[PDB]
Order: sequence, then C-alpha cells, then structure tokens
Amino acid sequence: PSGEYPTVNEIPVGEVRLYQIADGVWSHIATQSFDGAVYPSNGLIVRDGDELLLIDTAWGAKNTAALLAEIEKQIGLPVTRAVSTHFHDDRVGGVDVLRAAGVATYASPSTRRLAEAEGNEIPTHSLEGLSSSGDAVRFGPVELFYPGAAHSTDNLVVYVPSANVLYGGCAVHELSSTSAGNVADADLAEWPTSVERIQKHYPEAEVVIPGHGLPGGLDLLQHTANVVKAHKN
Ligand SMILES: CC(=O)O[C@@H](C)c1cccc2c(-c3ccc(CS(N)(=O)=O)c(F)c3)c(C(=O)O)[nH]c12
Ligand SMILES: [Zn+2]
Ligand SMILES: [Zn+2]
Repeated sequence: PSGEYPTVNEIPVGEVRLYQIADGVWSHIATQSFDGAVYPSNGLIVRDGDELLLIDTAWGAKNTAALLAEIEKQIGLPVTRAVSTHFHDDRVGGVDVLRAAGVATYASPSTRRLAEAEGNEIPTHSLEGLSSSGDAVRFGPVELFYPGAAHSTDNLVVYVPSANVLYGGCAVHELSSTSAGNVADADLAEWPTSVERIQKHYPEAEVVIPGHGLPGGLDLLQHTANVVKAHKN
C-alpha cells in the first residue's frame, strides 16, 4: 500500500510487481532463490505505441509467466519484443516462456554466445552494432548502449529518451549497496571506466534504475564506481 518501491522481503518468490517510473515506463520487480539466498531483481517495460517492449526477464520461467500475467492485468497491451541485457539467469531465465507467448527475443551476439556456453536460455535474435564500447543503436522507443565490460563483459544499458530514464542493468548498483553484488563474471578493473562512459553519454538522465534494488538519480553511477573499488579490495 505504501506505493514505495518494493523490496526483497515484500515480494514472495513467484510474484511480480510493476512500478510506474514515468509516462509509458515501468520497472518490473521479482525475487528468486540462488545458492540458498533470496534476491530481488529489476527489469523494464516501455510502451511502444499499442505494444510493449520488455527489457529482461523476471529471473525464471515461473516468474516470467507471472510477469506476463501482471502486465496483462495492469497495462493490458501485448509484449511483442524483449531484449536481454546480459547472459545471466536474471536477464535470460524465462526467455523460453517469452518465446512460447509469441514474444520476439533479442540480445547481442556476445550475450547469446555466453548464454549458450553457460547453459542458460538463449534469445532468438542477434543485436548487431553493439560490439565496441561506446556503441549505441535504436530499438523501438529505447536506445541500447554498450559501455564496456563491467558486471559482465556483455552488459548493455538502456535509455528511454522520451522520459530520460537510464536503465543501467547489473552494471549499476543501488545507493544502499555495500558490495558489488555477484561478481563471478565481472571485470572490476574495467568497470569504473565503463561507468564513466555511461555518465558521459547520458548526462541528462533523471531516473537511474539498477539491475537489483531501488531506482534513484545519477548518483547511482558514481556510487557504483565507488563500491566496485571497495569490493575489489
Ligand atoms: C553469476 C550471476 O550474477 O548470477 C546472477 C543470476 C545472480 C545470482 C545471485 C545474486 C546476484 C546478484 C546480487 C547479489 C547480491 C546483491 C546484494 S543483496 N543485499 O543480497 O541483494 C545484489 F544486489 C545482487 C547479481 C548482480 O550483482 O547483478 N546477480 C546475481
Ligand atoms: Zn548478472
Ligand atoms: Zn544481476
């Protein structure tokens, strides 16, 4: 009831929340168990005329089915395309559910290769034009940007120009974060440089959404660089 952004202990595993970020922009929030602990994660929904563009799954098949049901209840427009912003399960787990619901699924070739090698679900379509740091391409109502290696080598960020919303995905941490999250596939040395590229490219961002946790403003970018430095040590 508070209308505040929902946190890990407020979402049972299997349920999905939506949160209105701006006109035609929502985040989606779900929770999942991994290695015996429970974590929240975010994705994005962007209105695309009378259709919706989805950014990232809800971290699992059941969660992603629940996401589609929540979208139908709260928005009532069809999801026609999805982009996964890197290869981990919190981004691609649920792609098979999307594909069986008629959603066209996309990711960079780097993400597709990494997902395949890991045994994770694989988006159908490859997004070219994103292989060099600083690259950007348009995809419906968003811009996709490859900042360089950070949380993962393939991580993409997403900008919604109509609303100045920057979806950082897992390359960006929330302000309360005290660690750099799951760093198994990260490049802690390159991460600050990749964040600097995001800061330079999107200086008018008004809302910044992390891959996990609460949205805020541009301060999330500098905070992320700071915590990555601290974790590395
Ligand atoms: C290899 C890989 O990453 O697998 C993915 C599916 C994965 C599994 C489990 C946890 C994470 C985290 C993670 C971990 C801790 C925190 C702080 S806390 N207070 O506990 O919530 C957080 F915000 C995010 C992340 C991420 O850093 O993006 N990714 C995760
Ligand atoms: Zn990840
Ligand atoms: Zn993540």
